[PDB]
Amino acid sequence: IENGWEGMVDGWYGFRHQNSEGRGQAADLKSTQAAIDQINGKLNRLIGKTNEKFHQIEKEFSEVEGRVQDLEKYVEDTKIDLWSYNAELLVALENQHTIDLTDSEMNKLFEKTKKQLRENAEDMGNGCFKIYHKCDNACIESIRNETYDHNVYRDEALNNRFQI
Amino acid sequence: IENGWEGMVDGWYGFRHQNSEGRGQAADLKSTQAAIDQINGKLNRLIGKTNEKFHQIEKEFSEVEGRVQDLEKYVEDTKIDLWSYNAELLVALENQHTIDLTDSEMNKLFEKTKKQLRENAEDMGNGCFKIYHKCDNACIESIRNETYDHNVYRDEALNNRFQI
Amino acid sequence: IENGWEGMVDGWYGFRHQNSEGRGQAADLKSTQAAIDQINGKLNRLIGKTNEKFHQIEKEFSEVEGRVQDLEKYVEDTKIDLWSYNAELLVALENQHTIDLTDSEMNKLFEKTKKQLRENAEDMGNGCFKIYHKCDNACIESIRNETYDHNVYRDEALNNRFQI
Amino acid sequence: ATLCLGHHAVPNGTIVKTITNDRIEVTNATELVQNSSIGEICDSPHQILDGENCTLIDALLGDPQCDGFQNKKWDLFVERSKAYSNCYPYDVPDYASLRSLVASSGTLEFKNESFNWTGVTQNGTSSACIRGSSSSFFSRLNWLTHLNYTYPALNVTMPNKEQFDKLYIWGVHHPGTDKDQIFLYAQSSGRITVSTKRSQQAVIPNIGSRPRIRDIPSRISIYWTIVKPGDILLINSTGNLIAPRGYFKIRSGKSSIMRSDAPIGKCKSECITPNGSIPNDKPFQNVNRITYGACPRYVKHSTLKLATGMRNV
Amino acid sequence: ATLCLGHHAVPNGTIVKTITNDRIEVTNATELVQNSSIGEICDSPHQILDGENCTLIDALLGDPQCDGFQNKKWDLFVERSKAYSNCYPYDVPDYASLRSLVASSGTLEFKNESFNWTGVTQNGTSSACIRGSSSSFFSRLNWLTHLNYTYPALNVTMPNKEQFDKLYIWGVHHPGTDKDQIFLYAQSSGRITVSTKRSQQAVIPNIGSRPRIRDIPSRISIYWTIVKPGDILLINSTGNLIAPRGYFKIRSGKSSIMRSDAPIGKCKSECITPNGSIPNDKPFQNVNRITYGACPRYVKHSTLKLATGMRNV
Amino acid sequence: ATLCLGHHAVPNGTIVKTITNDRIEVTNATELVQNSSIGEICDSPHQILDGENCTLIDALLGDPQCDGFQNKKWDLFVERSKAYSNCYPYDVPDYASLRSLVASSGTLEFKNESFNWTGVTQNGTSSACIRGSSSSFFSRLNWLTHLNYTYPALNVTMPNKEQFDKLYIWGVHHPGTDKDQIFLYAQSSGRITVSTKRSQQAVIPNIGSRPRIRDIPSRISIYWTIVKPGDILLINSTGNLIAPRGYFKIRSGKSSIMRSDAPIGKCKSECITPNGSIPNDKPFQNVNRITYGACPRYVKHSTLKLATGMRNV
Ligand SMILES: *[C@@H]1O[C@H](CO)[C@@H](O)[C@H](O)[C@H]1NC(C)=O
Ligand SMILES: *[C@@H]1O[C@H](CO)[C@@H](O)[C@H](O)[C@H]1NC(C)=O
Ligand SMILES: *[C@@H]1O[C@H](CO)[C@@H](O)[C@H](O)[C@H]1NC(C)=O
Ligand SMILES: *[C@@H]1O[C@H](CO)[C@@H](O)[C@H](O)[C@H]1NC(C)=O
Ligand SMILES: *[C@@H]1O[C@H](CO)[C@@H](O)[C@H](O)[C@H]1NC(C)=O
Ligand SMILES: *[C@@H]1O[C@H](CO)[C@@H](O)[C@H](O)[C@H]1NC(C)=O
Ligand SMILES: *[C@@H]1O[C@H](CO)[C@@H](O)[C@H](O)[C@H]1NC(C)=O
Ligand SMILES: *[C@@H]1O[C@H](CO)[C@@H](O)[C@H](O)[C@H]1NC(C)=O
Ligand SMILES: *[C@@H]1O[C@H](CO)[C@@H](O)[C@H](O)[C@H]1NC(C)=O
Ligand SMILES: *[C@@H]1O[C@H](CO)[C@@H](O)[C@H](O)[C@H]1NC(C)=O
Ligand SMILES: *[C@@H]1O[C@H](CO)[C@@H](O)[C@H](O)[C@H]1NC(C)=O
Ligand SMILES: *[C@@H]1O[C@H](CO)[C@@H](O)[C@H](O)[C@H]1NC(C)=O
Ligand SMILES: *[C@@H]1O[C@H](CO)[C@@H](O)[C@H](O)[C@H]1NC(C)=O
Ligand SMILES: *[C@@H]1O[C@H](CO)[C@@H](O)[C@H](O)[C@H]1NC(C)=O
Ligand SMILES: *[C@@H]1O[C@H](CO)[C@@H](O)[C@H](O)[C@H]1NC(C)=O
Ligand SMILES: *[C@@H]1O[C@H](CO)[C@@H](O)[C@H](O)[C@H]1NC(C)=O
Ligand SMILES: *[C@@H]1O[C@H](CO)[C@@H](O)[C@H](O)[C@H]1NC(C)=O
Ligand SMILES: *[C@@H]1O[C@H](CO)[C@@H](O)[C@H](O)[C@H]1NC(C)=O
Ligand SMILES: *[C@@H]1O[C@H](CO)[C@@H](O)[C@H](O)[C@H]1NC(C)=O
Ligand SMILES: *[C@@H]1O[C@H](CO)[C@@H](O)[C@H](O)[C@H]1NC(C)=O
Ligand SMILES: *[C@@H]1O[C@H](CO)[C@@H](O)[C@H](O)[C@H]1NC(C)=O
Ligand SMILES: *[C@@H]1O[C@H](CO)[C@@H](O)[C@H](O)[C@H]1NC(C)=O
Ligand SMILES: *[C@@H]1O[C@H](CO)[C@@H](O)[C@H](O)[C@H]1NC(C)=O
Ligand SMILES: *[C@@H]1O[C@H](CO)[C@@H](O)[C@H](O)[C@H]1NC(C)=O
Ligand SMILES: *[C@@H]1O[C@H](CO)[C@@H](O)[C@H](O)[C@H]1NC(C)=O
Ligand SMILES: *[C@@H]1O[C@H](CO)[C@@H](O)[C@H](O)[C@H]1NC(C)=O
Ligand SMILES: *[C@@H]1O[C@H](CO)[C@@H](O)[C@H](O)[C@H]1NC(C)=O
Ligand SMILES: *[C@@H]1O[C@H](CO)[C@@H](O)[C@H](O)[C@H]1NC(C)=O
Ligand SMILES: *[C@@H]1O[C@H](CO)[C@@H](O)[C@H](O)[C@H]1NC(C)=O
Ligand SMILES: *[C@@H]1O[C@H](CO)[C@@H](O)[C@H](O)[C@H]1NC(C)=O
Repeated sequence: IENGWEGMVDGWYGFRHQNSEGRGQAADLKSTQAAIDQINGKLNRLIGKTNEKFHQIEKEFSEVEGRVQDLEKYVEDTKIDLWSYNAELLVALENQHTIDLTDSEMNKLFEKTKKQLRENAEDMGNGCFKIYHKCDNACIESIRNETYDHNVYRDEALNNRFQI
Repeated sequence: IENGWEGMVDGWYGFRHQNSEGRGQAADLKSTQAAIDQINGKLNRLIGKTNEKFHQIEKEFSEVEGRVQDLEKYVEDTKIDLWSYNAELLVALENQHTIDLTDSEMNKLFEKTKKQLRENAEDMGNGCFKIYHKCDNACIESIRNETYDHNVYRDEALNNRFQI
Repeated sequence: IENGWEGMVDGWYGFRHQNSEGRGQAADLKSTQAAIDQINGKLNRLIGKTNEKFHQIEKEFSEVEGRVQDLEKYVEDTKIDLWSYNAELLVALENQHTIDLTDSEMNKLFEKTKKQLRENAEDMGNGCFKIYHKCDNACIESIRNETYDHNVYRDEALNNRFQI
Repeated sequence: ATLCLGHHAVPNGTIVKTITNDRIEVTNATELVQNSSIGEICDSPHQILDGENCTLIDALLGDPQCDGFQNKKWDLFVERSKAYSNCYPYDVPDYASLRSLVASSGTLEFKNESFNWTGVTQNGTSSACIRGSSSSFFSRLNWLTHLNYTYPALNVTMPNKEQFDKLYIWGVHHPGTDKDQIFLYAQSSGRITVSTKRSQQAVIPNIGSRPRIRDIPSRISIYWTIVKPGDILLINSTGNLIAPRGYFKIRSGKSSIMRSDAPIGKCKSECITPNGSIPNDKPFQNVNRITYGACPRYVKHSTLKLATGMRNV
Repeated sequence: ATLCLGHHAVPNGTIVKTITNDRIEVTNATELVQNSSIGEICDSPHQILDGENCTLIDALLGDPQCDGFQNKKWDLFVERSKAYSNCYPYDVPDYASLRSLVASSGTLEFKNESFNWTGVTQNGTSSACIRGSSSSFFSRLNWLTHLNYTYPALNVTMPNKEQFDKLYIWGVHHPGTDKDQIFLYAQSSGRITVSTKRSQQAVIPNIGSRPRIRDIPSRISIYWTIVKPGDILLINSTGNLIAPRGYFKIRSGKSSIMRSDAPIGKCKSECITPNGSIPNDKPFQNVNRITYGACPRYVKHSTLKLATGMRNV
Repeated sequence: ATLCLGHHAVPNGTIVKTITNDRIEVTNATELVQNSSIGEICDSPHQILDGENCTLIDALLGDPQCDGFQNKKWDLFVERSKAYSNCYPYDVPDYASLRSLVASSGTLEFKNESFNWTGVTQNGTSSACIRGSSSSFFSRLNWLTHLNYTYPALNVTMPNKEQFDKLYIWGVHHPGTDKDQIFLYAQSSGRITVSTKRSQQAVIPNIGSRPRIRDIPSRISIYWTIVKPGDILLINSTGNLIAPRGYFKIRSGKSSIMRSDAPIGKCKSECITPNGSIPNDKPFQNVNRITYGACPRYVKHSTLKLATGMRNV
């Protein structure tokens, strides 16, 4: 896949096609929803989940007290510094995971398509499938709706792929 | 792969086959052992590994003492809360890794099989290989034991795949 | 891929070939540089990044003081033990990521090659591509420099692959 | 025919960090750090006392201008930075501990006791504390002075037969000069001892002037003790005693003190920070480190963006 | 021919958390949180004292019913919640610090010293401490009283010429009334000063009654000091002194005190928790936060399941 | 034709840990734990005082051999383990707090004040402190004694009209015997009270000998107080007073004290550890836990290797 689609607004993942009827696009709502559910799940585990504290040590001081204060300040700074570490690590792991997650779902969509189009298509390096049966709309929707039957077209697609 | 095999008990990963001799199954013990070793390794790094402490601050208090106690309690609560965080994160990372690990080993098994059956088989979306040579038992064991020779069958399998 | 190349010194990832002109090898500098940039990035986020502290609690004690010291020691030990945990976890995650990273880049190189050699090559289990057009040097450099045109050779490669 | 697969892209994405890179463009990212407070403290669900000019200790002792705090309860007590006392000056050793104790109890519920201050004069007052335009004193303290030029030693045994702890607040007077001590107590020197079965406190009054505050060279020190059920509070004093009038209840609890100049508005919010209430959906905040309730954790990062989208373009 | 690849599945798996989902079915998962203690404390590998009714301080001082603890050693001392003293009542300022010090030393090894308590009467006793049906006193303390109505000031210089620190435990008597102080010490008031080259302690006895405990209105305070090799312990006292009889050794160490009502059984286990011993294979526990030895970390999670299997069905 | 893809390999790689295995061979790995210090402390960018034999307190008081530290500044003060005082012996209650305060201020900048020590004799000396071969005393203290067998009570009101806090260091003398106290102060007993509007300190001198140190049975205690702008320092004393000569400034700051026997060389390094300076590129160190400046975190791991390469062979 070379680039994204600025005009695709009905989902995150989808298909665009070119046939003899015309050009157009639609989202794959199962791929999109799966990506959405995992992301929302991760957000739900974090956002809205806080802990309740009521009484704590003093954090702000106005006078010199000596070693008791040095420790009370030390303890609080240690806690903050360490939670800041956890926060940065957590976000970086979550973001690394999120981008790998969405790319994984895209690869799954691609494989679903080549596995459904068994031997009726070639993988191009631009993220597109060359389809060797001259299909118009109905195959495209069938592929989108996981009902494409490779046994219908192989007899006509193979001779336009390997036999020329 | 659509579902698992409730009857496979001699390993975690394996093969099931259908030929003219009959139907049956066996585990792939190299795939299974590799999965087991990584899992046991992860467990060994954690389970049985504890640190020894002897003298610590008081954690339980029965009387009002003032700010010294507020800090001693604060310090302990901070430690627990933070270790609870580490414990949950650790388990979630280990479990995310374990399920991705086992699926990775399964994908490796699948690729090993399609790479060994070079052009003598088709990937079906159900996790099965359609084999185009009418093999009975010996090929199946040969594939299981990494000795299948694709150069033996291509001459007979290709004409039953692409030439019909 | 069975093993590595002890003699490849102009990059980390690369190609080795055998044709009628001779045998030889060269690095893929885009694959190598991408791997290098991600690794150096990770190192830059860690190495050279320290925090400045000036005044802290006492960590070394020479006399018996009572509960105030027990807490001051407890706090420091908690901090160290916990940062030691973070340090080990961080390195293990970074190393797990680094080895998966470099293997990922290698798989990308392999796919780039099979996607560029569309149907003109077979994946061997040893990490090598069998090329069915009798190419000498120029195809090899073309593949290395992402300009190989599969439409030039398919007419001659397919008949030496499937038609024998 | 051609079938292309791909992802949506947006004209303008945002930048997030990952583990391999610091700057990757993403469609949409949810900021996880609540920077921005409302600017006011919300008045619910928590019960909050405003503390107009009333330090929790002035409210405890019964300062002339804190008489509206008698028997109040709170989940959170708020002190204003402008608060000042307006009564006889005082010195609380270990101020911080008394303040914490009262704060966590969460109440100034007080009950009077039938103390037997006999042979002494009760209700001593000072021009320092004006209430109703007359000289008065802290409402929860009883400043004892001689009666007919006699200050007999006191000995009060006040048992705890209830099921709760009783907190007694009492103090010690430090007259400026020998002249004042003899005038007030008919003693050349005093001494105070207060005990329970578990512990004992004793204080020697320190006669001498300190720099004048509110034109007063003299001061009162505040001490406290806790009496457990089954114990007996024993007060023995030859002079300079600022007697308790009763006891405060102690509750275990969820209450505390925050210092804040923020106003209290009409709003519902669980997390309270000196800079007002903060919505608590985001897991982290960088507004302050002093918080009360179900708050986000404090971090030093100004921003953390969690991708919700995918790599752009 | 058809060759299918796949994974095993189980009729009933278990549920584990991951980072993308909270509930994923897995074949088998190893619980990582040891909930459940044995219910008894194991008696090995650690050396454990039971502390039948003996607070580590009562054992230290030599309470009539703790005479079986003389010169004992422990890795862990256990206090029972039912323990009570049965001797003259006492008050240890900073009780917690003395308790910690003795606890970590791990021993009550004690040696007598040739103290020169001269011109005074040694071995004073009280009906408070009955041993062998006779009035006695704490076995490691020497209550000095006047001799022939005279209590001369004492001055004991006891040098440390050994290679180890010496811990001296001593106290101060607080008679109920003036009558009792004069009866016992032939002084109207006493004073005690104890010093080393590094530091000095001084105590003024406080005469007066406290609520009676075990019918006794009077109390003894306990103080301690550490003498380093090369130093000299100097004891100067005009009265109310509960003298040391010798010193305790201090060891650096790995010992401590746990509060527990659990019985001690016949078992081998490294991790000890107030609720008995806990197997220490799992990395976390949620039994208690108070632990001794090579224990799992305490977490607030009731469960953590680490998949050992794979996604089911 | 054949085209093979692959990775480089090296004759000898290194071993790193991952999450699934402990020992995986890798081409190259960057050690992340700085073990090895330089062995000397670098003299820049930080300003470092060597403290040849000068404990920060001896430098503060003005010990005969620490006269080269007057008005010095530092980011880091280093104490040598060989330091010893060579002046009248002293005892600082809460030594650790005074030491921390002075250390963080980062300066011994001192200014003299026009104190009105009148009716007493100023500049008292002792053979304990020899400077220039003559008896002297600490340079920042003024030991007051009687004048013409009279020691009138002192009363010094020294206001703070400046914009900074003033730190006053003063002490209390504890003569060995009654003979010495009467000789020096013409009083049978003394007493010292020092106050501000915010707080009060009071000390009762303790007469009696301690083991002799440097042949001296007597000692001086050190106390300190902080005067805020707008306040007044009030000193009232009948005897045994070691008077201040002026005040030290307090700065908020980034300064501290490290104990180290390392020499200070000619080098530039940001991270300082007792075992000298440590290069600060690696994120962790295992040299020590006591650090100053932009240092690596201390971990207990001896090694951590972060792969920079890939799996070998
Ligand atoms: C898939 O799409 C085609 C064309 O719209 C339609 O005929 C077919 O019924 C669809 N299949 C299902 C079940 O979605
Ligand atoms: C593989 O299995 C076949 C059939 O059992 C057997 O003939 C062959 O020897 C096996 N190969 C090896 C070496 O495992
Ligand atoms: C690729 O390599 C071939 C052979 O060296 C060369 O002819 C061709 O121009 C190269 N293409 C590019 C643009 O790198
Ligand atoms: C960004 O994602 C959040 C979910 O966290 C969603 O509520 C918000 O509307 C999204 N914004 C855009 C640009 O769609
Ligand atoms: C605070 O977070 C909000 C999003 O909730 C963001 O719009 C704002 O720019 C942030 N402010 C700063 C400067 O951190
Ligand atoms: C607080 O003090 C100020 C200054 O006297 C006064 O104007 C204000 O009314 C006080 N607030 C209350 C109501 O106590
Ligand atoms: C206690 O109170 C009663 C009530 O007047 C009084 O008779 C008695 O004198 C008091 N007891 C004391 C403390 O003397
Ligand atoms: C002191 O005033 C209180 C009012 O709180 C009153 O109840 C008490 O009896 C008074 N005592 C005397 C001696 O008038
Ligand atoms: C006050 O003291 C005087 C002198 O001792 C005494 O006569 C009188 O009875 C006392 N009490 C009264 C009633 O004033
Ligand atoms: C110092 O304080 C005492 C307090 O009793 C006072 O008597 C004395 O006059 C004060 N010193 C002077 C001379 O001001
Ligand atoms: C000391 O001087 C101040 C200055 O006004 C004065 O108030 C005080 O009475 C004098 N004596 C004492 C008691 O310190
Ligand atoms: C919150 O209050 C603190 C202290 O008053 C201040 O430093 C900080 O800037 C405030 N933050 C916000 C977000 O207003
Ligand atoms: C679950 O896995 C553990 C290894 O941690 C194993 O010992 C146990 O027997 C397994 N249980 C099952 C159901 O096989
Ligand atoms: C405690 O852990 C065990 C497994 O070791 C488990 O069987 C038991 O149900 C757990 N108990 C609870 C309620 O946490
Ligand atoms: C502990 O005290 C109880 C109550 O007197 C007694 O029955 C028991 O024997 C005591 N245990 C020992 C042996 O000290
Ligand atoms: C010390 O002990 C000896 C032994 O009887 C005795 O002669 C001497 O009087 C004692 N010394 C003192 C402290 O007077
Ligand atoms: C006191 O009793 C002890 C027994 O521990 C004895 O050794 C000592 O000499 C006795 N002293 C006197 C004065 O009898
Ligand atoms: C006890 O005191 C008396 C009176 O001072 C004295 O005579 C006698 O010698 C003293 N000692 C004896 C032996 O009782
Ligand atoms: C208070 O305690 C002192 C202790 O010396 C005692 O003399 C006095 O009698 C006690 N007060 C009363 C009257 O009980
Ligand atoms: C005070 O009253 C109690 C009550 O019995 C009595 O024991 C004590 O002697 C009296 N005096 C003192 C000393 O507090
Ligand atoms: C352990 O002891 C504590 C305190 O006694 C108790 O709250 C907790 O329930 C006990 N836990 C177990 C597992 O018995
Ligand atoms: C190892 O990698 C580092 C980068 O961290 C590099 O500077 C060093 O030269 C490498 N060593 C080798 C063997 O190339
Ligand atoms: C310390 O780290 C260096 C690499 O910077 C390494 O060469 C040396 O062997 C390490 N020393 C030890 C024993 O940790
Ligand atoms: C430190 O003390 C030693 C021993 O007297 C002396 O030799 C050395 O010169 C002193 N260092 C300085 C210069 O103070
Ligand atoms: C203060 O100093 C002046 C200067 O000599 C002197 O006249 C006066 O006596 C002193 N004041 C006091 C403290 O008496
Ligand atoms: C004490 O010596 C100092 C030198 O620091 C001098 O300025 C001061 O006036 C002297 N005082 C007397 C009484 O000589
Ligand atoms: C010292 O004291 C004597 C005796 O009071 C007195 O006459 C003399 O004036 C005082 N001062 C001098 C000048 O020595
Ligand atoms: C104990 O110290 C005091 C200090 O005033 C001293 O008088 C007494 O002589 C000392 N005791 C003896 C007899 O050494
Ligand atoms: C006690 O004995 C020592 C031993 O030399 C002596 O220095 C001291 O004066 C005596 N008295 C005191 C004051 O403790
Ligand atoms: C650093 O100093 C400490 C204490 O002096 C010592 O234990 C440690 O071995 C030293 N480390 C190094 C790396 O020299």
